[PDB]
Formats: sequence, C-alpha cells, structure tokens
Amino acid sequence: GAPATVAEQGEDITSKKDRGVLKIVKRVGNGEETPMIGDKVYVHYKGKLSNGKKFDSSHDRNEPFVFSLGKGQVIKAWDIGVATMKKGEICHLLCKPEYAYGSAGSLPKIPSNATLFFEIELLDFKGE
Repeated sequence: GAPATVAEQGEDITSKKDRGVLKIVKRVGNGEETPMIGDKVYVHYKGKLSNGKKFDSSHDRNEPFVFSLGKGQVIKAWDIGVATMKKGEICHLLCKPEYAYGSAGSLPKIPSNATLFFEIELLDFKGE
C-alpha cells in the first residue's frame, strides 16, 4: 500500500541523506512558493503505521492542524516535509523513528521505533 510505495519509491529529503524522511508528491500545488521557517502552516493529514493501520486524521474532526513551521512543535519529519511543500500540494511522507517518536513511541497508537506514514495536504500558510 501507500507506506510500502513510499519506502520503495520515495525521495529522501533529509539533510543527512539517511532515508529518515521519504517523500512522494501526489498532487501538485498551485503556488510556486513554499512556506518559510516560522510561518504558520495549516495542514490536513491522515496518518498510518508502516503496515497501513490508520491512527489519526484531521478530516474526521474536519479540523486543519496548525503549527509554526520548523520550530519543533511537531515531529521532525513534519517540520522537514512540510517545508518542501507548495500551497495546495498533497504529499506522502514515510518517517523513520528518529524523525518521529523514537524508542519511546507514543502508546497506545504508536509503538517504539515505528516508521510512520502521513498523507499531508498543505491547505494554507501565513506569515510568522
């Protein structure tokens, strides 16, 4: 499924080139700009464990998730991945534990050393 597709096909967007955050663009955005670090970003997401099991989606609550880009308010993979996105873009990210919840995980939903999948839509972004 999607998580296995990005493991097999995803672009490595670390920095360290450690395959810790892999990306596929699924829908191309409509703007040419990404958000800048510090920008307020508004996203919809659907998260799955590596094996396809859904753990959460903002669409259920019909409530965009908001954060300040690149400020450590969310797991590392999101700060890195959302920074690569254009407004209106939908991407898939696959995130190794080092760029997510690590050895502790976030039980009950997320086990230790979990590689997580996200489908993320960048709805909007605003200045700092």
